[PDB]
Amino acid sequence: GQSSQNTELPSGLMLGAGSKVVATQKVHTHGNAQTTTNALDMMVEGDGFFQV
Amino acid sequence: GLGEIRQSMLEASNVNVTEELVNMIEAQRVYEMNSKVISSVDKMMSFVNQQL
Amino acid sequence: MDRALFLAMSGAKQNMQALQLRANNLANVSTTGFRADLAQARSMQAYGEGHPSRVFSMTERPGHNFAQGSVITTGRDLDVTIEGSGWISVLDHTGKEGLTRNGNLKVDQNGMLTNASGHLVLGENDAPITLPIPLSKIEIGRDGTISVLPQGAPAEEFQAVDRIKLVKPNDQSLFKDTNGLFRHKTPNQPYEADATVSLQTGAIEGSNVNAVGEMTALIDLQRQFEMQVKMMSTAEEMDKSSDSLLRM
Amino acid sequence: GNMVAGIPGALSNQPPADASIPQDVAQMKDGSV
Amino acid sequence: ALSNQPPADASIPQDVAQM
Amino acid sequence: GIPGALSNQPP
Amino acid sequence: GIPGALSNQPP
Amino acid sequence: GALSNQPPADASIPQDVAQM
Amino acid sequence: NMVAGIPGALSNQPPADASIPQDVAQMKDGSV
Amino acid sequence: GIPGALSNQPP
Repeated sequence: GQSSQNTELPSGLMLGAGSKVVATQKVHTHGNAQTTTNALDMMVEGDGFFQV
Repeated sequence: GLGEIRQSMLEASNVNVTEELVNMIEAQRVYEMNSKVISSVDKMMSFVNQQL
Repeated sequence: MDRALFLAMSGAKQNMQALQLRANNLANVSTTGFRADLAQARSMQAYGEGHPSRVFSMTERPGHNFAQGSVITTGRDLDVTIEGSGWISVLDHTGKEGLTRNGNLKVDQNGMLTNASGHLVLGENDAPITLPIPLSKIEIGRDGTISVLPQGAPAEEFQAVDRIKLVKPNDQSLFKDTNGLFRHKTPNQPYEADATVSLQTGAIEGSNVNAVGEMTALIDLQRQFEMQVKMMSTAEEMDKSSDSLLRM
Repeated sequence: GNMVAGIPGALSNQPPADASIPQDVAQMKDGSV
Repeated sequence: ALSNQPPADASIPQDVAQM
Repeated sequence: GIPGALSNQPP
Repeated sequence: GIPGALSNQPP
Repeated sequence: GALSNQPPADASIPQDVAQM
Repeated sequence: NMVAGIPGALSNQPPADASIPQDVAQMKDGSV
Repeated sequence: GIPGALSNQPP
């Protein structure tokens, strides 16, 4: 496994094994506001989560 | 530092309908480019056992 | 039988190896901070007795495409991309420093600042950057400065906690390791933190693979591969014909 | 017992940078063993 | 061309310097 | 002697 | 024998 | 070839060498 | 003591294939 | 006879 030996020469040739999806990252940015006339639907402005 | 509760309001989804369409364009092209490599390798292997 | 069978087989086999190298670049078109690998051939002659007629060729990776990648605007505070030439110092699972360009940073529960691949990001102290746990606003500066806002603090309590270690060494003195991290070819050489490299925060740098360039080299590899295979077929055809000398 | 040895065919006729033959077997080509 | 001394093995190095 | 022939010995 | 020789018997 | 005085055994091709 | 079996393709396969009747497979052992 | 050899007359 001497990769740094002659990495630019034919003896040091390295081949990749492909690609993969490491993660499906969530982007918790703040969404827009929907002003409703219902008296029981509510929004958290900023950091926080409702607990059920 | 917690968020404030706003009554009669709702938080819309933060998805960007234009990000997904641009992401679809690149992902579709990369999907087709890798298919050609698979097709290319298939014909090269087919050539060897048809010629030799 | 003629030794041109193996002289042509070696060329055909090496063309496949270059094909594998190019196929990896196309699989990693959408990868973040991915530097496309180069592929070429070297003519190595069989020096010795006889006529100088047998020359072999083996594929090699002379370098990488260090051009600026495709910058993706994500509008995320923890997304940074290097402006022009530069690197981000990270340590892998083993604990060895390596240069990466994956600016897709994240914060775990303990507060350590890692990237999308899980590599710890180094700082001015040359230790992994650790932030206070209860954060409320994280902003990355232009020069790698990390300024945080403690949870519940007013907007005027903005202070810097750490600085991203940006390194700008000679590109031709770097080699990609087995895990995608660029390191120095000469071992035990420190990575000096450069004060010129700038980070364009709010964006992520994609790969620099030239897709059309990969395809137009694929079609060349196919033709050269198939010509050498025909040489293998004409080598055995000659041997079959010459087999009639002893027949009587 | 002064013999010469090695893998015949395609493996040996590649240039030595390929490193396909085991080193122990490749060193029995000069008459050793 | 029958000689009395076995021919030397051909060499195919990556660099002629390290030969 | 073919003027300018290649040789078969490491340069 | 050959140092890397393979055996024809079950391991 | 190498003539022996006892018949050679039949080769065994097991799917798992433990079950032999 | 005859040695018997199916000649050719069926015999020259691993026993895991199991394409030979068990009675015929016994005959090759050397008992009939 | 073979244990399971086909006959040559109608079954």
